[PDB]
Amino acid sequence: DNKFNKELQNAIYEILHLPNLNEEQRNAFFQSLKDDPSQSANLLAEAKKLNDAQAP
Amino acid sequence: NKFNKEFSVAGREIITLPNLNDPQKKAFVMSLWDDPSQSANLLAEAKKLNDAQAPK
Repeated sequence: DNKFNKELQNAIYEILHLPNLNEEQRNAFFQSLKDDPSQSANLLAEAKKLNDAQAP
Repeated sequence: NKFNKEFSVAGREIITLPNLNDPQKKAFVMSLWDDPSQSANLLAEAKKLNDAQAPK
């Protein structure tokens, strides 16, 4: 099934857009995605929770 | 240092090309993700495409 690649591309693309991450946080999410791409939906939700809590 | 800097910088430059559409931005970002050493060629290609899709 395509859910795996589809979910991985979504996580990479959205984390790239999250405005309230810093570069070290963004790159840490990117490296986790490379290390375990099966976790991409959870990593996206971590990144988005984190991005929302860091909003101005 | 940063094992993801070349992807992160080029990906940020891809998505800000205002005349590319969403499927195009997504395809260059996934090419960079898989092949960050091609970042300068992929950016050149993305920029060429962007300016060919401007109204002028």
